[PDB]
Amino acid sequence: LFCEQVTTVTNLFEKWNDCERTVVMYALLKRLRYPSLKFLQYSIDSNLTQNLGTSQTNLSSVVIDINANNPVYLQNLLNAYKTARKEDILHEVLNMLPLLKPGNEEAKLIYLTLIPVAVKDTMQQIVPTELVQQIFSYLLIHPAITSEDRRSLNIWLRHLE
Amino acid sequence: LFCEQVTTVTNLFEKWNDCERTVVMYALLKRLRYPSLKFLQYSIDSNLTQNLGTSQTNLSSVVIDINANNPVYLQNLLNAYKTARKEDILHEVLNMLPLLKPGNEEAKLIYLTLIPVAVKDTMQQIVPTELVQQIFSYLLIHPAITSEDRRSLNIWLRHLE
Amino acid sequence: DELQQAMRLLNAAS
Amino acid sequence: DELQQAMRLLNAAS
Repeated sequence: LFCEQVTTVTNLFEKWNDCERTVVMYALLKRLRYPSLKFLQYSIDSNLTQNLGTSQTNLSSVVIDINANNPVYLQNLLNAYKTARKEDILHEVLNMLPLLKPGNEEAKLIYLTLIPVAVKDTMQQIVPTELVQQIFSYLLIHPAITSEDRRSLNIWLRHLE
Repeated sequence: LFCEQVTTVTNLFEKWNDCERTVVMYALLKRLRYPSLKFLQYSIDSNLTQNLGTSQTNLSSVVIDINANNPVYLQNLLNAYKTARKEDILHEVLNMLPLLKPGNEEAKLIYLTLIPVAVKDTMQQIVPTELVQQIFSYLLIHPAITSEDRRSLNIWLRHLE
Repeated sequence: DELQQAMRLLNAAS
Repeated sequence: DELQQAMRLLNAAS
């Protein structure tokens, strides 16, 4: 019965995109006890070292991390969104947002300056609404995003619901 | 729909024990990309901070974390197992093993010194079979256990498969 | 509360 | 795989 329940769950998971996988994994962590969270912390520290030890995924992983936390990269991207490439830049933001480090205020500020522009763009149908809904989903549960940040973003969420 | 496939996974999860949930969570972490792992690393940190800031768990978490990595405490539990309270001691070992920190060789050795005795006792039916299988489950995927340790342990796994 | 909010946005896109 | 080995033991233990 167990190996089967696990095969069901595993299949439903692989039918999910990264944002759905990350949000669900976040919710399941809230159903774990301390010893389990510590095991998973040490486990990720192996899987993360694993990625950064194999060409297949090392460079891409190191780069998206620095880019997602580098105000110079992020500001240059915001200046290019306003103009065009909105859908591709929004995809880059969605790919980078999960790596925003708690305490990185400079980087967080640029992310929160772009979200308003993007919600307005989704209302004028300039950009797909699905992308912005996934960005706000991360923002709602993000360890780097404060309760204040959320209240200031509430005006733009209503439109997305 | 998503809220329906998520609800299915959450239901099967709450039908799992702590070992079962932690092992599946380790499997699911393997179906994730770097950004997601990093997001979860920050999320586990928030959950761990919250768990340690409430009386419903703070003392219970600090003590189990220290005990699990304390060679003196573990040596005394081993000394106490050989004689009696084997079942109770194995439950304690099963609850502490997830907290064993990678690099703590002093504690790992004591752990790897009890499993053989626990395996021999299951083959005489002195102790339950499921408990030792649960402990072995962790040892096979534990970020603290080396491939070299797993080789030395295979001689005991067969008796459990 | 924000978790359920997110689950809805993700299901809306569903 | 060691993870597969672990699910088998966990299977038996249920």
